[PDB]
Amino acid sequence: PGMKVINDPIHGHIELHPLLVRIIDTPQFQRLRYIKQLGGGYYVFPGASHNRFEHSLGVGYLAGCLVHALGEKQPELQISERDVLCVQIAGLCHDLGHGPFSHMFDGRFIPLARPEVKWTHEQGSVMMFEHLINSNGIKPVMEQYGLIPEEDICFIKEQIVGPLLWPYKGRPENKSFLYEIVSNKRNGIDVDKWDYFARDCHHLGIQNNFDYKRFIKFARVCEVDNELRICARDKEVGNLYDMFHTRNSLHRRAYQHKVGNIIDTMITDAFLKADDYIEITGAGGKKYRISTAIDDMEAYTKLTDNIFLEILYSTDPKLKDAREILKQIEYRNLFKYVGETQPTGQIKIKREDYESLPKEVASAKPKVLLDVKLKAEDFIVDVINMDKNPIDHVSFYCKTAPNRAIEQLIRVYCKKVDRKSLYAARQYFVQWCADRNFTKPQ
Amino acid sequence: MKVINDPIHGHIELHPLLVRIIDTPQFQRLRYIKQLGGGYYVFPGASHNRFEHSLGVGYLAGCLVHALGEKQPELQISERDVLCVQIAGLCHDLGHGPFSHMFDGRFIPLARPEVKWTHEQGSVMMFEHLINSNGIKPVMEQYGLIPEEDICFIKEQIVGPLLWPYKGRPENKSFLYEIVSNKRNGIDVDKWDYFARDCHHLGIQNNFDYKRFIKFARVCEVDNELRICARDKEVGNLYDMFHTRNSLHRRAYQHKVGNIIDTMITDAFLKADDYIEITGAGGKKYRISTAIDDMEAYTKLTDNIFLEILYSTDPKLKDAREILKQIEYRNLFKYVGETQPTGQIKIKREDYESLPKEVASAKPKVLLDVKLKAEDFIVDVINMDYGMQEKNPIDHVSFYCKTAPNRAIRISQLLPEKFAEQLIRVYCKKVDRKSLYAARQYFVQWCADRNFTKPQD
Amino acid sequence: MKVINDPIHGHIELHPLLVRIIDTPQFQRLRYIKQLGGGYYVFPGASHNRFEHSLGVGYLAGCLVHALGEKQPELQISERDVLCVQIAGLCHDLGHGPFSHMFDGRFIPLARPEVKWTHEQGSVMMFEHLINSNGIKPVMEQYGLIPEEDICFIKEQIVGPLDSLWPYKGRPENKSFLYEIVSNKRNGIDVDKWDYFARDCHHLGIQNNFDYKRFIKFARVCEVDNELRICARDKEVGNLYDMFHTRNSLHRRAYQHKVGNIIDTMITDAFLKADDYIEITGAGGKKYRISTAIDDMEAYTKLTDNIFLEILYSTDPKLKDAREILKQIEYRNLFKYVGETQPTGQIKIKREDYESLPKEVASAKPKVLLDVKLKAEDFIVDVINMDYGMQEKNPIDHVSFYCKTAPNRAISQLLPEKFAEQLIRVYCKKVDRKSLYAARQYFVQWCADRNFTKPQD
Amino acid sequence: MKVINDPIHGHIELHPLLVRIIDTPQFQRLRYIKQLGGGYYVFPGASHNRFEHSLGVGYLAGCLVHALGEKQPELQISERDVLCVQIAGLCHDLGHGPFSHMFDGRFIPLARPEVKWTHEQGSVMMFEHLINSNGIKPVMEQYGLIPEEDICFIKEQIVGPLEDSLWPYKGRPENKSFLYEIVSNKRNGIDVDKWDYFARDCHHLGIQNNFDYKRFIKFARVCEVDNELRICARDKEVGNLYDMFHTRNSLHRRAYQHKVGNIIDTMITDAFLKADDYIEITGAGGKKYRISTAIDDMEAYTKLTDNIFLEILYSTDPKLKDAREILKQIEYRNLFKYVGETQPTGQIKIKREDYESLPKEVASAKPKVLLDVKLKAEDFIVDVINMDNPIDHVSFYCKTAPNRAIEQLIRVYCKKVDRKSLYAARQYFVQWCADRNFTKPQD
Ligand SMILES: Nc1nc2c(ncn2[C@H]2CC[C@@H](COP(=O)(O)OP(=O)(O)OP(=O)(O)O)O2)c(=O)[nH]1
Ligand SMILES: Nc1nc2c(ncn2[C@H]2CC[C@@H](COP(=O)(O)OP(=O)(O)OP(=O)(O)O)O2)c(=O)[nH]1
Ligand SMILES: Nc1nc2c(ncn2[C@H]2CC[C@@H](COP(=O)(O)OP(=O)(O)OP(=O)(O)O)O2)c(=O)[nH]1
Ligand SMILES: Nc1nc2c(ncn2[C@H]2CC[C@@H](COP(=O)(O)OP(=O)(O)OP(=O)(O)O)O2)c(=O)[nH]1
Ligand SMILES: Nc1nc2c(ncn2[C@H]2CC[C@@H](COP(=O)(O)OP(=O)(O)OP(=O)(O)O)O2)c(=O)[nH]1
Ligand SMILES: Nc1nc2c(ncn2[C@H]2CC[C@@H](COP(=O)(O)OP(=O)(O)OP(=O)(O)O)O2)c(=O)[nH]1
Ligand SMILES: Nc1nc2c(ncn2[C@H]2CC[C@@H](COP(=O)(O)OP(=O)(O)OP(=O)(O)O)O2)c(=O)[nH]1
Ligand SMILES: Nc1nc2c(ncn2[C@H]2CC[C@@H](COP(=O)(O)OP(=O)(O)OP(=O)(O)O)O2)c(=O)[nH]1
Ligand SMILES: [Fe+3]
Ligand SMILES: [Fe+3]
Ligand SMILES: [Fe+3]
Ligand SMILES: [Fe+3]
Ligand SMILES: [Mg+2]
Ligand SMILES: [Mg+2]
Ligand SMILES: [Mg+2]
Ligand SMILES: [Mg+2]
Repeated sequence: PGMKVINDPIHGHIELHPLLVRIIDTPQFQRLRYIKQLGGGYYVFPGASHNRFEHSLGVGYLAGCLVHALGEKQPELQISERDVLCVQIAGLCHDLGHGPFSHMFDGRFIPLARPEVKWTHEQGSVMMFEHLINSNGIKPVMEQYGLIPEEDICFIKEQIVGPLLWPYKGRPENKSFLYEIVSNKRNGIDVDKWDYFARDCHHLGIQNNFDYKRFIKFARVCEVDNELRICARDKEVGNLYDMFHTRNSLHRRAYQHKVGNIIDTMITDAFLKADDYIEITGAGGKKYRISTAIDDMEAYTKLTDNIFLEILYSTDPKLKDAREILKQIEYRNLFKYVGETQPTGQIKIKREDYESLPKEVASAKPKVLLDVKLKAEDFIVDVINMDKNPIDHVSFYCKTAPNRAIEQLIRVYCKKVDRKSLYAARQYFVQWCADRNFTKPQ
Repeated sequence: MKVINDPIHGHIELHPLLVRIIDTPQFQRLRYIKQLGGGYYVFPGASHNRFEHSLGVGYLAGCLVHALGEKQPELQISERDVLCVQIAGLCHDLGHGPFSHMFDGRFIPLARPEVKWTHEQGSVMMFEHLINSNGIKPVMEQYGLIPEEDICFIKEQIVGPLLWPYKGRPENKSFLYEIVSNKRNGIDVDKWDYFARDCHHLGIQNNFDYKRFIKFARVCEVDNELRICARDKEVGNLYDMFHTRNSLHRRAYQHKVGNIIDTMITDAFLKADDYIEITGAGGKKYRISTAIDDMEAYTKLTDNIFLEILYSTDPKLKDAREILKQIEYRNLFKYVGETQPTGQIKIKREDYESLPKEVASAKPKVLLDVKLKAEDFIVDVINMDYGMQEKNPIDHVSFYCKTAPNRAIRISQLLPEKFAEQLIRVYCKKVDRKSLYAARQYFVQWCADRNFTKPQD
Repeated sequence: MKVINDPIHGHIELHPLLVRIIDTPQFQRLRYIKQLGGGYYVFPGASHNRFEHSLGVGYLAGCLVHALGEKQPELQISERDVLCVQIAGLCHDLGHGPFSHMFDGRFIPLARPEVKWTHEQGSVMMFEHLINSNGIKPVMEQYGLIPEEDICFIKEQIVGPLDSLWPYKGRPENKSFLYEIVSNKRNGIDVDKWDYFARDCHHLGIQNNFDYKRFIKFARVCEVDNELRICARDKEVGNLYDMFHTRNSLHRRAYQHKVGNIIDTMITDAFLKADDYIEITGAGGKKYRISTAIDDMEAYTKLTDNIFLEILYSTDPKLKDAREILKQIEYRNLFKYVGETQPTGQIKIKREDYESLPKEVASAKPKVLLDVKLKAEDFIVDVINMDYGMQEKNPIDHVSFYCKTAPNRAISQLLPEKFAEQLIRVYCKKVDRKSLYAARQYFVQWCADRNFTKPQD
Repeated sequence: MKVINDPIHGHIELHPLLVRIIDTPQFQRLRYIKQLGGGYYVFPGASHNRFEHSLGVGYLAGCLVHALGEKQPELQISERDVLCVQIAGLCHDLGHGPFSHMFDGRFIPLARPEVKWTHEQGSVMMFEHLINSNGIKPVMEQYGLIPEEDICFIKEQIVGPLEDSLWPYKGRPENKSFLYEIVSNKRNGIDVDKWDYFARDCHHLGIQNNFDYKRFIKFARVCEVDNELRICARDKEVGNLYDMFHTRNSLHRRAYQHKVGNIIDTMITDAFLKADDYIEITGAGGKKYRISTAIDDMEAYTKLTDNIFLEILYSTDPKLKDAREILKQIEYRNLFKYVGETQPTGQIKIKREDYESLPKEVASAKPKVLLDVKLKAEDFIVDVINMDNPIDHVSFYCKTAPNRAIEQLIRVYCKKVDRKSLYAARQYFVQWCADRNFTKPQD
């Protein structure tokens, strides 16, 4: 069986089964070369040039390592070569659905452009994966290696987006542990996070003391509360604490960076101003816009970070408004940071209300008379989401007896950089916080 | 003063003047040009761009001058000098085009053989455009720079002298010209960065330590010229440098599939060249091969042109697109063989275009079952350093003693052999079993009458 | 199967047999002896003991055989061999005494000039004492070792052969490369040095540019003049140059430290003054003294750095003279430094003459005669050897390299000059301005009369 | 001025006054006491001693005062202050006994339950003894120190206020309050002492340390917080502090709280107790003290170091046979076996005075199904491990507007290693937990 070997800066040599190679070499997979992992992060962190493509190879690699390690150590689990491939394909394809600049796309842009629509890149990954297998005739290739397509493709989608009393149609309840590999949000520990923790740390120059190889050699499937779940050896606990500290550090230092997130709302603002005028040719030659390409995977296949440059380089005076914001990024005249607040206890601010937020802020009236008035378009309101002692939700096992177990941050920016426009914005913002019952700004 | 965190160097502090230069459309362009060109399509970690490389070299440039200045106040290194050395480091790669070395090393030679073009020339041109467009000269004067001398100094550090040849600095500061680009012994801050950075991204170990070497550098008189010298105990570090360089050339820059892919991208650019319009100065329209003539058009020419071609519906570009679609589907030119010009004169850029027809015209002894025209051949010339003959860089490094600084130590089989090479590879665009068989002996016969080495089996 | 975490080597996995040997009074004894002896009284970070160094050498020893055995199966390296190399690594320093090299390099020579003793000899004796006392031989057999072949192999790996006939009884000549692992006296490259270079550096805060992991990765056993020997890959030459400079740095900065050595002679002076009065109970209940404790391993087992505090804390008025010298160390009233000389182009001083030396200094005739004169008891003469009883050799000569394309066959004033020196220093026990002036003149005359080099100012 | 090369801090410069203080039997003593005590028997890199740690803290304390005095000359920081903070840094651990925290944390409570003893108290006593014994007061005066003003300040920095809501410190006025936050800060637990041993313990244990103290010192400022002058961090140095706290948590989890490490420290303690009666240390006036009584006289205590371990191990004396055999069990690596772990239930802390009673409570527990072995109190070891988010108790300041701010673990070991003794000890232990209402031991 002919394997491709890929040298990876994080995992070293990655061997790829011919089936994975066929899936990798499609316009739909190669597309991920053109989407930055951290999006606007790159404009803060010069080392963060990495793309979704290499990350996905990693997740596919690690996904395989874990199933195979489990299968070798516990043959009773009945893990087939068919299972290993399906877990690897899920690992490979879990991010197919991301759009330009990754989380900026499904996390801010689509909510702003089309508030009524519900879209996640996970939903995209399932759609794009379906599009991928159909477009490139993957089903025969699967059958050749013993995969049964209607049976397994379902499994794969479920590993990505979740169940489409045992909710899963792709595998029976006795293999339930397989669903904990690629995406696990019970305890938020999975091969996806293992790759991007190590890979972001590598490109951001942040210290990562978590050893994922250790964790995989010692992973075991044990019965917990009637349920088969992946468990860690008890003395790997110190390792787990290192993982959680690495994750916290990536969030405070990188994902939540004040300038990083500012720049991402600027790229978003430019997309919104370009949305009317940009045409992406989809299936049947129909034309979609940036916000609608998610509706058709053929158009969406051509929607990547390139759209940034398409806007930047364009001559069309209709795109002038979009273009000048991107030029603002280039010249580094950025939105200025007004303040930060949290919603107290309560309910989370929701994506469908994102569009409404700047108008709420501008409609606040601070109690001292202010001689500057600011429109709602003068404001940017940025909703940043986060996800306890995390070690309690991890299940462990003892060596001597295995098979036995033992959040919203809200920032506001102003497009006006002169002092008393900025002074005004501050007053709007503190007042808005007061009457929406948010925490009082520093 | 801005601080930028970098995975190779850690914290890079930037003087306000540098920040002014960096925050321009001409510098930010380098975010959109991959360092290793087609390398990325082989090494998934090699997503890095010219931008971060440039910040790095500007930073290393600064570290080295500053280190010398503190250890040797007699050198009379001014703060004016250090900023100039930093800007040169920062701007040395400004002239790179889409996919870096693919552009000036193959594409331009194929498109416009008559023209002589290096990205270094581009960097000097682009640096001028950056300064004029963004009014940097007043900002230079503000910080104590004299624009007409210092701008010359900076350009000279990049492309060399435009009987002491340099107009930008006198002969007593000559050692400053050894920092950004050193052509004698190839030891400079530019290589230190991309050695460290490429290794970081390729997952190849770099055993050269630049911090050690910078700590111990001195300027000493050697053959009545001021030169940067290494202390004697650094000999081991320099050998590691020369070996890291070899690994990078052999494992990465010369990678067979990587270079095939660079010829596919180039083949795509050529087939797209007539029909693509880039808007330059005075609203004039330029092509990919022509964008080098105007810095305003060239500012808009980056790797993006690959995707512009790939996503395009225009049927005039269908041919360019079909090659780029081939790369995505991973049906690539197939590799015929490799040969070297031993004892003969190495192939020159102006002759690259002619090479495929020589191959198609070879006429092998046996009758062929399939005939191949030159459309079908790709001939790739791979140079370590183009237009440089072979030198042992260890010779041109001067060392100094603990007990006798300020004077060099007076001056093997374990070093890398080859420091400037020419490799000639041939690929065939037809992938069927008997077309390829044809291509091989066309190639073997082609080698024979140019008296190149007989391809190994 | 125990794993022990180490700050230099990370995780060290220990075969049960090694653990069994380690968990004995004779091995745990090494916890109580400082690696650098008096170095600690100058380098506060140098708290490390023989114990952790020995685990390291055991670890590195195992790493190298395994790397050789796995890459070159033709060498037929057995599990029996790997264990024996590990035991040798672990036990090579068993024989060190209180404050390490102070003990066999100075104290014993001064106490018993007649005796020829090395700590390596000690290691052989202590290893024998260890295996007998703790019933290791059955445990050896249990794991596939043949005790009187292997114990012999292990001892020979430590102390050497017990003309040009093959001297080793423990292993045949086709495995000869095994004897190059723990102790290599031809080129001074072995796992012992690797560990303490890295370990001493770590505690002294000195940078270690030698990477042993790399060297082990690339090591091969090849043909050299009839002879099977461990060889380095050609690209590792830079790493070996770094090893030699680190060694030179450690020797110059730490082992030859002025105060460090003054303090070790003070401790020795204390031991001598205490030697008559301290009984250590050995085998058969017989009583041994500090200097005779080397005669019986049961007594020697209880002889560690502890003897320093025993003397210091003692009430016995017999011990007051010894005690007072150790107390002067605490108060930092030390022997004062007179000067340094070398026996260049002369015959080097031998251990059996050490005691005679102060008498020679005190008997020199300095004159112009001075109003102060000194007895021999007022002088301390310190002989500092890089390698004792070893001729000056350049070690890169005697290292063989190999080429990739010829996997098996073997193929410098940028290097340290210095590989075997004798340094002779003189201290004076009297601290007044005029005695000190007198002692200098005695010393300068003594140098002249032995035709050693003239003391500097 | 002497320079000392140190593997953690690089070159450390020592003022002549400090050198005078260092070169005494009372300070040099710390060369003979392991930082991590029994830790060395688990972690071979942990050979470091109190001596080098104290130089470090003396060095860092100085770096911080000097950085403050220079960036804020309005703050009144004199050279007299800088020297006094350095001495406090230098001498803060003078009071540690054999194997450090084993001595004051377990041994002394077991030997003399009635006595209240901390090594910080020792440090103050030993420091007084150091200055008197060696004639340090004149030397202080040469360099501008006033001995009974300053000695008081130095002691206060170490043991805290000696003798409510008034300003408790006599050694410095309240406008110097920030000085008392440098060497020892109980309030928020961030000081030069921890910085040193976090970095030093990590270096010797091979644990990665991401906290950079040098940056933190560069950005430190004194600001007004609630009536009070206090040391503050620049606001986005918050990230550095999180790394410090992660290092602290890791060191407690991987090292200080290590199972075998602590077990061996109870074995050393058990040997000391059985040796206590018979060992004589000569104190002042030729008076003889015991291991446990040496804390009562600093001249005796001066000669009490890790050496006492070997004195026992090497002794021929048959009264010491019991002590010697325990230490021999350590050497042969036959160790007390781990029975279980529990935590006391809400609020209540087991107190040092009651430690002795704990093995007898356990042994007197009535496990309810009856078992074939009975165990004495001497068969049990009860080990109480005390813990020394945190960002809320740190005060920060803004760059643009500085001046203004923005449990217990209980383990049980059994000394008899035969299998069914262990089954028994387990049942004694689970039951003891039950009727003292501690958390139920995991299975
Ligand atoms: N100016 C600039 N900074 C960069 C770039 N890439 C990374 N950085 C680093 C430097 C600081 C950080 C962002 O700095 P900004 O220029 O956004 O500074 P700011 O915080 O918006 O403005 P200010 O510093 O005035 O508050 O990211 C770049 O291309 N230009
Ligand atoms: N700025 C921003 N960051 C986000 C958003 N959602 C998540 N992040 C941060 C938190 C984690 C990090 C990566 O997200 P995931 O944990 O989903 O990892 P991923 O591999 O990128 O996502 P997935 O595999 O689900 O596509 O990015 C968002 O909407 N906006
Ligand atoms: N197939 C493939 N390989 C990749 C990719 N990215 C990196 N690589 C690595 C693995 C193999 C190497 C390129 O080799 P190819 O797969 O093109 O193989 P080839 O030698 O050209 O043809 P073949 O092996 O089919 O005979 O680079 C990718 O997207 N697809
Ligand atoms: N594919 C390809 N690679 C090249 C060519 N010329 C050089 N290379 C390889 C060998 C070294 C590396 C570039 O080294 P340079 O010293 O030119 O460094 P650079 O930073 O890329 O360019 P600059 O000289 O402008 O700094 O890329 C070429 O024409 N084509
Ligand atoms: N004084 C002293 N120095 C130490 C100690 N530990 C390490 N050192 C370093 C500092 C200097 C070196 C020993 O130098 P000494 O002060 O003993 O000798 P010196 O340098 O000639 O000092 P001086 O000229 O004052 O006598 O070792 C210590 O405990 N006391
Ligand atoms: N002070 C002193 N230093 C010595 C003497 N002999 C050697 N040294 C220095 C030079 C090297 C360093 C260690 O020497 P070794 O190579 O013997 O190494 P070791 O590991 O200490 O002992 P062994 O050879 O038994 O392993 O100590 C001596 O007699 N006195
Ligand atoms: N045996 C032994 N282990 C050591 C030494 N130094 C460090 N270690 C490490 C290796 C294992 C770790 C724990 O010690 P042990 O394994 O002896 O104790 P344990 O693990 O509780 O005993 P066990 O697992 O055999 O019941 O300590 C040493 O000198 N001897
Ligand atoms: N075994 C044991 N460890 C302890 C005890 N108290 C604290 N520890 C651990 C946790 C932190 C580490 C050092 O604590 P300290 O903050 O006291 O630091 P120190 O330098 O050792 O002592 P000091 O407070 O006098 O400076 O030792 C104890 O009572 N027993
Ligand atoms: Fe992902
Ligand atoms: Fe460059
Ligand atoms: Fe050794
Ligand atoms: Fe302390
Ligand atoms: Mg291939
Ligand atoms: Mg900024
Ligand atoms: Mg164990
Ligand atoms: Mg001295």
